[PDB]
Amino acid sequence: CVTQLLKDTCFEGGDITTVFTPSAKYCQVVCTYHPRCLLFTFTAESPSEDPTRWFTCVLKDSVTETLPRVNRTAAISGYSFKQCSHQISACNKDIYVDLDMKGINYNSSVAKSAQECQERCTDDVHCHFFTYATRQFPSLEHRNICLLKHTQTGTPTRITKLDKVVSGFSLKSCALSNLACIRDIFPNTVFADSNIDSVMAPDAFVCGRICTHHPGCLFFTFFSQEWPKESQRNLCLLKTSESGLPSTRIKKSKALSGFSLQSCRHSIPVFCHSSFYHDTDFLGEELDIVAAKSHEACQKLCTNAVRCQFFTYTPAQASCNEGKGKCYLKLSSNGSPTKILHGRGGISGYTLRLCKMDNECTTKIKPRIVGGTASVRGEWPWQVTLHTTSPTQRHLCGGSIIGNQWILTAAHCFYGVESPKILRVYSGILNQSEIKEDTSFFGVQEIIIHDQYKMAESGYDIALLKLETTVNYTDSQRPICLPSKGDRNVIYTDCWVTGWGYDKIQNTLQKAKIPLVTNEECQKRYRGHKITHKMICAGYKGDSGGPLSCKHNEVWHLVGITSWGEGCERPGVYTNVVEYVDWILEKTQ
Amino acid sequence: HIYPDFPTD
Ligand SMILES: *[C@@H]1O[C@H](CO[C@@H]2O[C@@H](C)[C@@H](O)[C@@H](O)[C@@H]2O)[C@@H](O[C@H]2O[C@H](CO)[C@@H](O)[C@H](O)[C@H]2NC(C)=O)[C@H](O)[C@H]1NC(C)=O
Ligand SMILES: *[C@@H]1O[C@H](CO)[C@@H](O)[C@H](O)[C@H]1NC(C)=O
Ligand SMILES: *[C@@H]1O[C@H](CO)[C@@H](O)[C@H](O)[C@H]1NC(C)=O
Ligand SMILES: *[C@H]1O[C@H](CO)[C@@H](O)[C@H](O)[C@H]1NC(C)=O
Repeated sequence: CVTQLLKDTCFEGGDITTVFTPSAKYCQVVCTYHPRCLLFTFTAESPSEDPTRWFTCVLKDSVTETLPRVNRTAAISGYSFKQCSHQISACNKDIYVDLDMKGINYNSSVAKSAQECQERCTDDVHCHFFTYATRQFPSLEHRNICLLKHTQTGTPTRITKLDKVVSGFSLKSCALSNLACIRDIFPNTVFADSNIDSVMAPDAFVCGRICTHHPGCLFFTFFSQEWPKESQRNLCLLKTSESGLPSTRIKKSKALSGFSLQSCRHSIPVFCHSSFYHDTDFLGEELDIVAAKSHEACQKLCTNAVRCQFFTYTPAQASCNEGKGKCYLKLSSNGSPTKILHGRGGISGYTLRLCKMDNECTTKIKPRIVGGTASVRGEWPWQVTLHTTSPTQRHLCGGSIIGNQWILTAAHCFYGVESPKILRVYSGILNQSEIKEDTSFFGVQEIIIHDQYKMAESGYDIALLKLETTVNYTDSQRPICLPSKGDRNVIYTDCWVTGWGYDKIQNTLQKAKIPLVTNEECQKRYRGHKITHKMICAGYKGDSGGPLSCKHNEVWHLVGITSWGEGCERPGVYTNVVEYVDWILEKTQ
Repeated sequence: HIYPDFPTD
């Protein structure tokens, strides 16, 4: 894919729409997440056009997937990242000086700094972007004022140059927000509020995921296929209120209602729908019809066609006919079926071109039941065994892959290690006896230890290892998600410790499901030392720096690093990862 | 409340 840009050219026509971005770099992001945009042309601030044309980001589509380039001054061209394979990010940390971004201004307040204004935009349930007037701002009553804004689209309706001010977006899409997510879904309930948009969705999960990435959706109501009125089945309704909560909860039957999860965006699948919808046909415009042996094959053909947004496979019906079906690659103006017909024999789903906009640690992992305690390859693919070469190479502790180049582990693990260079990170491991001198391993380039760290019992017990070579993900090696700051009040109830017991090591990996126990309950058992909010306990066979991983809503979260346990009775103590999200992110980008 | 913009001066 043509990843970088194209000063100073311009595509000819094919326009879907026109939006305003503070930059081509961002224009290219809007183009990526737009469901039809394949390419675009941005217009930078320049002598060549009136102010009213600056910052114009024009999204475009072409059937051949490209357009006629033409030379033009202060135009910038590019392609969407849909075609690309590596991760795709909405996050934009840019502050833009002397730029003022227009929208519905809903809050005026005073703020220390552009930074602390950003913190406020990010922490607010409505905020798309802000403008902050600096203390050098001519008008004495406007100095230090943090103005909070939103629009229909999430992008400003207008951009203007204005001395002595700075704008920027909500860092909700880097996992920076403190706003709590409401994961609770209310069955048989409709909401009433400003309906800001609407789509057809095969179920209330797709409905909720769409609500989440729709800039102006705070909550939603979904009308199931069993809804009385024919005209509104599978209608997914995208709502908002000024309160921001739904004013009212009306009872009913065969609707379902819930909230945007935009706050918990990483750590939840959003842009990725990998389910198949049986005896379901998704209406849209047809892009192709091809032969294929299965839906899985259909989905792949869709996924590999960049204009494709969803498909329907009609198989060899019943069990009779050649096992060759028809794959209808379809598309719409908004990435959804215009209509969802049940009972016509088709099998339907969506493109996976979408799926790399999601955090890698949100893929499913292929299960089994029931126990216990024998683990196997594939099972805990974030678990690493962290080796020391001296005195002689041996398991020093456990850790967890959280990044392409990152391990999260316990600080206390590196008591008297003078140098990164004595460390070996091995992934994919089960048996310890499987590691040999020929075994492949990652070198650690660096060790970051919470600076306020001292005694494990004192807390701050957290380390990042930056690996020397990145990890190529696989069924054996995959990151695990950090909890979301907006999940603070969540109640995990499927928790597991993994490791080799390090003290006297064990050969194969151990797995033990255990239960969190409240801080109070812990505080009561650990007489002497305090137990800060920055810890978390469990109990009722993992090693140091090892993961306390909890499964919630189909995704694994790294809830705790093991730090000081007297347990397997008495509870173990752990670093409370959620409390160090800011820190990890700062340290890692 | 809806607030007005910042001054152009
Ligand atoms: C403009 O915001 C003020 C700051 O409070 C934050 O603003 C948003 C991020 C929103 O999420 C809000 O819930 C945040 O707490 C807000 O006033 C609040 O804080 C100030 C002091 O900074 C104080 O004057 C006020 O009493 C505080 N309480 C509440 C909940 O607002 C202010 O009200 C808001 N303007 C409005 C609502 O008109
Ligand atoms: C782990 O331990 C021993 C190696 O001596 C072996 O008998 C056992 O089957 C091993 N498991 C796997 C999956 O290799
Ligand atoms: C990453 O994906 C698989 C891992 O098995 C491999 O085939 C491929 O070559 C790897 N690396 C790159 C840089 O594509
Ligand atoms: C734009 O177009 C031409 C190709 O026609 C390119 O080589 C050059 O950079 C630009 N044209 C001129 C006249 O400089």
